[PDB]
Amino acid sequence: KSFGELIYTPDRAEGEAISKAETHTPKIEAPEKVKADQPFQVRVSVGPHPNEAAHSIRWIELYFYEEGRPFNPVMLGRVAFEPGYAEPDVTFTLKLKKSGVLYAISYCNLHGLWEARKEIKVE
Amino acid sequence: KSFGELIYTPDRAEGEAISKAETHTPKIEAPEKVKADQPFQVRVSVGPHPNEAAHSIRWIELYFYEEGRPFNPVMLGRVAFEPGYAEPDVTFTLKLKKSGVLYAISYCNLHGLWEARKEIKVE
Amino acid sequence: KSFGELIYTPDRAEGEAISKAETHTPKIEAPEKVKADQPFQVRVSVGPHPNEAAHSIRWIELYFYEEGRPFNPVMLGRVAFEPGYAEPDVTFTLKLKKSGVLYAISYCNLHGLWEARKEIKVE
Amino acid sequence: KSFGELIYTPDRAEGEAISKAETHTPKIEAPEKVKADQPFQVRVSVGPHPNEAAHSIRWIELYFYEEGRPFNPVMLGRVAFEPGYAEPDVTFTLKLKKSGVLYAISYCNLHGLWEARKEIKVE
Ligand SMILES: [Fe+3]
Ligand SMILES: [Fe+3]
Ligand SMILES: [Fe+3]
Ligand SMILES: [Fe+3]
Repeated sequence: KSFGELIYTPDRAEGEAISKAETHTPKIEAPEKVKADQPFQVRVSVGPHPNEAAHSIRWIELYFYEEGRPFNPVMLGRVAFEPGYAEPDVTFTLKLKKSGVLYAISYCNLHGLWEARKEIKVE
Repeated sequence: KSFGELIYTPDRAEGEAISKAETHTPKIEAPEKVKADQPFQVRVSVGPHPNEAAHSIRWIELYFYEEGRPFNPVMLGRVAFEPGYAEPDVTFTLKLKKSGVLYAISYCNLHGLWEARKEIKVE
Repeated sequence: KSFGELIYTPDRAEGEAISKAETHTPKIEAPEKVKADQPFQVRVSVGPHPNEAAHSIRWIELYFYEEGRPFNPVMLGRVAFEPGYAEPDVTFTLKLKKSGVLYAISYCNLHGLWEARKEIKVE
Repeated sequence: KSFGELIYTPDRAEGEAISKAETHTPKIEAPEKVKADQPFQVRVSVGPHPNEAAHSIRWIELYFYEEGRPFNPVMLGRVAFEPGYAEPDVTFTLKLKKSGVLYAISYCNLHGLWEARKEIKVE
């Protein structure tokens, strides 16, 4: 198996048995359209999910596929959360110059890597 | 010199020459009082400051001194920002059980480590 | 595109034009066979590749697919390197209980995410 | 209290009661003298110390005070370890241009931040 194959895509996440008990797939909130170079908020959150030393969303990575860039993706940010203190809920502020796709990857110490994605238009 | 001594405290930050050109000391926004186990937002931001490959706030660490805990501090979260895409501005969601002090530490690739602190009461 | 698809697999890495100029695919050095619970070294390195503020291997993530684990992978470690000071070369010390596959993912600020993988037998 | 004051210095570490049970102060192995721009290894390790989900050295940060640099320190690298899989033992490869002081900061989820320091001469 390739590393990429191991990641739970949002289409496959829906049919997982664990998903009946808890949610790992990130929710990405962001404007569908933004102006170039103008700051906007992106909120990423995972839940409901346990948040304890033995089981929690340890971190979230935010990436961006920039349309037309010769190589992709760009990592935009990464946030790590202390189990039992910080909820897996973060807001970033970004500025973009070109349209593309935002990817949020969450990591659970028990349940692996889960992906969310969201198109964003820059005009 | 100890490592701790190298960090720019908010009282010393005020008199630094670089501070006339740009701000490194984090701003922490958080309720003065919260209820135990109830989620609340903490916003940490640094600015105005350059945000480019050659010079940016690379990351922010959020720590907590918990009054009465036998050892301190607890790291609550850490966020890294891609230069030129992500602004050094983050919102966390926390739950606390005991009163203490929030510390935000920012890192600039040119200008080092800068500290902000803020008391928080849990009742 | 899924996030997983974006990652440069070691089979695809070979035919990339950029690979004629520089190497992004991690080299993983690790024993083929180890004893359960006994510490061993894993060395991960990327090169030759530029190492400057404007272009460097920013970090490496080490993951493990554990055969028989209900969910995968487990993140084993992550290391970030200061451009121009630290070379993208790290040695970890691990203990494993079960056989599986080590994955090393490198990130270049210009050229994206590149994967290496290596089987490890635990007896 | 300032954030810097909270960090356990190597002189204070010696007299801590917890230090009779386990070691948090990093050991830094590095040449006393190196040539400018020539790669060398720095090994940082913490132990003996528990390594489990509930209690482990979560990460190590490596910093450098560069003599003559207008601001300090520079972060050289940071490594995070999965509890129960990775031992808190890392080797970095560095290149330096100027003399200074290496600082290693370890973090324990129960016992806080502990400092080690080591002079390095560049000739
Ligand atoms: Fe989970
Ligand atoms: Fe600065
Ligand atoms: Fe590259
Ligand atoms: Fe400890």
